Amino acid sequence: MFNKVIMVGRLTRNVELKYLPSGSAAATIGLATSRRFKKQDGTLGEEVCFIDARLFGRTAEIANQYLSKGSSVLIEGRLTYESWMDQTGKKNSRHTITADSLQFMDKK
Amino acid sequence: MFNKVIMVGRLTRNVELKYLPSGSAAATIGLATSRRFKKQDGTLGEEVCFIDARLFGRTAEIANQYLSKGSSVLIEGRLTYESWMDQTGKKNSRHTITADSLQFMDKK
Amino acid sequence: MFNKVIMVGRLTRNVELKYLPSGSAAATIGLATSRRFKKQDGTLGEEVCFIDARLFGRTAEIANQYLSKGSSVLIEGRLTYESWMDQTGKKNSRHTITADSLQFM
Amino acid sequence: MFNKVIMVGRLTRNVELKYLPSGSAAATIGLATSRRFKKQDGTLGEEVCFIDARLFGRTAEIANQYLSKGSSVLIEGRLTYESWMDQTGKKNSRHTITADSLQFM
DNA sequence: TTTTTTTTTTTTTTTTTTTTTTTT
DNA sequence: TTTTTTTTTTTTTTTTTTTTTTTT
Repeated sequence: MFNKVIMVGRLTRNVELKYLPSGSAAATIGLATSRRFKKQDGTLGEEVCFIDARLFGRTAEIANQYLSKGSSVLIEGRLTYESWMDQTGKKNSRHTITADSLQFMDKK
Repeated sequence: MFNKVIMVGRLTRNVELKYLPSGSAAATIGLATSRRFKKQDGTLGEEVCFIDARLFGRTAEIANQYLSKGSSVLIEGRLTYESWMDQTGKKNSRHTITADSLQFMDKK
Repeated sequence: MFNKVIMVGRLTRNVELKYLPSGSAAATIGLATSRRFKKQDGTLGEEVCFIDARLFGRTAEIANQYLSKGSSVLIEGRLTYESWMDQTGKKNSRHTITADSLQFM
Repeated sequence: MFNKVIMVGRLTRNVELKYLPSGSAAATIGLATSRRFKKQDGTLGEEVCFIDARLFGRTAEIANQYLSKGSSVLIEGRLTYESWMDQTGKKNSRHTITADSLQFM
């Protein structure tokens, strides 16, 4: 089933690069994407979407090398549903974006 | 900032159509989108993304009239970050998709 | 069948706007969007896709009041295959983008 | 500049595959994707966009082994503007889609 | 297949063409 | 601008064309 996400945002923190026990690079970036919209009066408003994106392999390292907090970037990937047991034994779930590619937007 | 979601999925429940105190129609649908992928062995796996989509106005009613539990549909919209205080006074947040359009996929 | 196009490009000429009998606007814009690829035997390349986009209603109006040659815009829409005949009966064809929306940066 | 195309279409002819000097595959497919619009003065209309897509590497191979005239597929890629000259020097142009990926239903 | 927590302009219709070195 | 909780096939390169009535 087709699952596609395309978002332009800026990092809310520096990218955190790690290696998984397996050897694969992994990274998670925090994105903030804002939208403007007119209120039924004439007021202009804003919604800010905060969301984490998962990176793996070469993509994770590319992100760690070229992006930093505040960086602007276009991310392309899929929507992800994470479901797991925390160390307390409590069921927990999460929605993240698993990114396939990044389009750097810092150069102006 | 560009914020786009395009997902094909099936409803996990019947669409729940309501009117907001303002008069606007609103509806929320539960989607399930599954992905298949090969495991580093040769096993084929699956991830299932469960996610809610918000509909408003004519879109909400269109959904309520033509879609039901198990229905296949293509949704196009944006990623949304919901943040609010529950009736207990506790901070709560959520990621949903706010849908702009629906492409029906039940007719075969 | 799903048909989506999302592209960022600069206008290659000014907006051309007319009005239909119904009264709704209809404009056409010329776009240019480039891609860099330092992928080749050795060095860096550049490809530019030139293409026209059809605009309708209030979108065509917004394009007409705010865009001009050189402007950068993001458009969403679908791919369109246009065909017709010459005054000499020679049938012609063409691909364009029919935009649903516009976002200017 | 961002350049995205996502389209579902049926193949209008069989897959045409060759191999480049490097050894990687390169195929071309003809697509047709239709849109319904019961929007007009009164009744229902239908438009079909015909367009060719360029495939490379293993994607071209998968297209060659599993697709044929009539097959339905979802392709992702970008819009491409191709140009060249006649043997008589007449310069030609063309729009195609260069696919990054393929998904067959 | 992979872990586990606030960044910094608007929203069916007709027509028939030549141009504004950050990774991948 | 808007509420508040498990559905049912694979993943820089060259070439130069005519076809497989669910809403919007």
